Amino acid sequence: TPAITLENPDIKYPLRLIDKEVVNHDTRRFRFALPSPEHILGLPVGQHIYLSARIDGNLVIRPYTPVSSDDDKGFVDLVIKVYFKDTHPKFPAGGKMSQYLESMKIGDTIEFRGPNGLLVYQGKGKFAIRPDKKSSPVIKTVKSVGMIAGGTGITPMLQVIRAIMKDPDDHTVCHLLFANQTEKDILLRPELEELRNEHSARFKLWYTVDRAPEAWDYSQGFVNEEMIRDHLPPPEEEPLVLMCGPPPMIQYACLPNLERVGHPKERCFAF
Ligand SMILES: Cc1cc2nc3c(=O)[nH]c(=O)nc-3n(C[C@H](O)[C@H](O)[C@H](O)COP(=O)(O)OP(=O)(O)OC[C@H]3O[C@@H](n4cnc5c(N)ncnc54)[C@H](O)[C@@H]3O)c2cc1C
Repeated sequence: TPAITLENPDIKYPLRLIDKEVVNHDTRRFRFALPSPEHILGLPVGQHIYLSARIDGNLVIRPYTPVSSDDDKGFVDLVIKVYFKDTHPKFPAGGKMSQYLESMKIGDTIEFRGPNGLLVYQGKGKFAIRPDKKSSPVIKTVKSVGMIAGGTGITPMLQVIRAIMKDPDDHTVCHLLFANQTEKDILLRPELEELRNEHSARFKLWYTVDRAPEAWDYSQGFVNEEMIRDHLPPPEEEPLVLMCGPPPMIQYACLPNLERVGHPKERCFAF
């Protein structure tokens, strides 16, 4: 089996930026070389890495979920939204790590660490979820999984979706509700729709956008009760519901509406 990059979560591994690609107006794909062309990252499905750097004199550490997998040898791909300065009146300085990444030249390095996270997908509907960092995982096996993602929150979902569809004996059905500001902000749409086309029995896909185009067949607005009722499995199926998005999306749009529909807190997990 392949050499593993992340052997110890307490250790930092400097990886070299080798390629970069524009995804949309504010988002890019960054490809980093692993320690050798035959290495894999070593990242259990459901977990993430952290990038860290000293940026303008302060320590900055942020979590990312690669869009690559442990089937990929020799590289790791991150899809990252850049929060530019001088753009948002509420955040004139923009974002620290994302702008740092955007400023990197091919050949520059940045430290990776991992794997981390309370949730690990063990395949065939089986999730190992620690209540917190000091407790044993609770092993929950479900027939279906609800997923609510906003913006870059798609990456933890996509990692799980891909892991499932890869295994023809994994009968778990994923229902994704993916929220973004506008149509052009729907990250990884071609990948998601390719998955839908190939795995429609196991992958249900729905979008909402804050602001919708004229020709729009999906939903519009923040996540609401109707969207959760119509686009996630019903509470009676006892699915796990995973969420990843901006804090107010989780707090105000997801949780109260999950409760209205009848999904218990015990079934819900926020990345
Ligand atoms: C499990 C997990 C996986 C993640 N995976 C990814 C991923 O694959 N790709 C990815 O890009 N991110 C991912 N994130 C988010 C990531 O960790 C950071 O939060 C993000 O990159 C921003 O960090 P920052 O240092 O650049 O910005 P920060 O300095 O921390 O400040 C940014 C925050 O302030 C606000 N802000 C600042 N500038 C602007 C602006 N111009 N417009 C709008 N809002 C602004 C935003 O709320 C933003 O979140 C993931 C998070 C988690 C928890």
